[PDB]
Amino acid sequence: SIIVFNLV
Amino acid sequence: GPHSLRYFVTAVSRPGLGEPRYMEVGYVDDTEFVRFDSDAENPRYEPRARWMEQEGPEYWERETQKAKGNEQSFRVDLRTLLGYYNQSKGGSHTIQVISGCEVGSDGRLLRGYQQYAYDGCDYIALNEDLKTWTAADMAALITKHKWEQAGEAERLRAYLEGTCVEWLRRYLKNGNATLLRTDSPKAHVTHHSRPEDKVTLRCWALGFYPADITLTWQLNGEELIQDMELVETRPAGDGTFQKWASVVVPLGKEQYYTCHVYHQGLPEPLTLRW
Amino acid sequence: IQKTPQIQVYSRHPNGKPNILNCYVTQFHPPHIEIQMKVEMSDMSFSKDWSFYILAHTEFTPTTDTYACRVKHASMAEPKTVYWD
Repeated sequence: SIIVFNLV
Repeated sequence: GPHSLRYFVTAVSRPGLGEPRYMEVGYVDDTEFVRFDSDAENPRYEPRARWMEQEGPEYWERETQKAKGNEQSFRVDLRTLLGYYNQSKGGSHTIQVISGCEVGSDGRLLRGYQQYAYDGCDYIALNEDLKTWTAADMAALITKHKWEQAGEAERLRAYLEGTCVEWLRRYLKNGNATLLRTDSPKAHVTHHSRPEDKVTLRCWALGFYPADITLTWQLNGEELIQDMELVETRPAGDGTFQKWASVVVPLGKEQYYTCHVYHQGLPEPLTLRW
Repeated sequence: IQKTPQIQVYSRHPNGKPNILNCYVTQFHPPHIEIQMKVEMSDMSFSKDWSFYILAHTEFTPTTDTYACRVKHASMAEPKTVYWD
């Protein structure tokens, strides 16, 4: 299960 | 041994040709087991190994929804990066991410990864301490300062020490019988006469798995450390891999040469001789 | 910032043998790339050095007739054509 990503 | 769960993400913008293309690909011990791709009929998370079909509809439904959120998020990163680097808004650009963990035999985290690249080059990465970041330039420093203020490292550390290794253990239980599958190589030597009065011996290794292979040519007990042509190990396109090493020898002297094949499938390494 | 693709075209087995032909392209960037010899295209991936790679396969059955693959890609001014062996 991949992590939810934040914005750069 | 050790095991890993790693996700390779790609977002590539297509100015004028529509929304950027987005994909997530999952690896267990470097073998693709899930894949998401925005450019399919109905973009869905898909199993990429038969043993992932043991998950029920909830799993695919959650990962598909999660992927659509990440997709929308990487469409913004592309616009953000173009602004940071103050680049022209006409070209295609890429973001890549490597994200996941490696665990030792006790099932505990050995390394975590949170690697961003912009346009093929290092952008920001999470250091090994799982607390601090390495920015590759000054654009990446805006991200660093923002992610320090958001507590992003702490959020990643929790994910990589908890969620990630727990899913890896889940995946290992279903796939272990398949991922430890080993296929030994099939070796033979070919012969190709050339001008003038020398010949190309080419040592082949076929149908082996995993791709980890080592091939040597030798004259009376010495590794002909060059030169001797080597081919990048390649997929045959069916789960097995290929590779050959060739050496040029004087005419008539072929039998003095031996080829050696080293692969975990073989009890004893192979020695072959024309 | 663009990387020239490495190419390997090659039989999955070694004149009448109903074989598949694979075109293995590595170490390229950006990921847009054009490959042809019907030809099925595997799904693209990339590797820890950030460089992309793919496999292009289509069935065939050979004999003096020639075979190759042409690879168009922005790293090269002109498409690269690589003949079988």
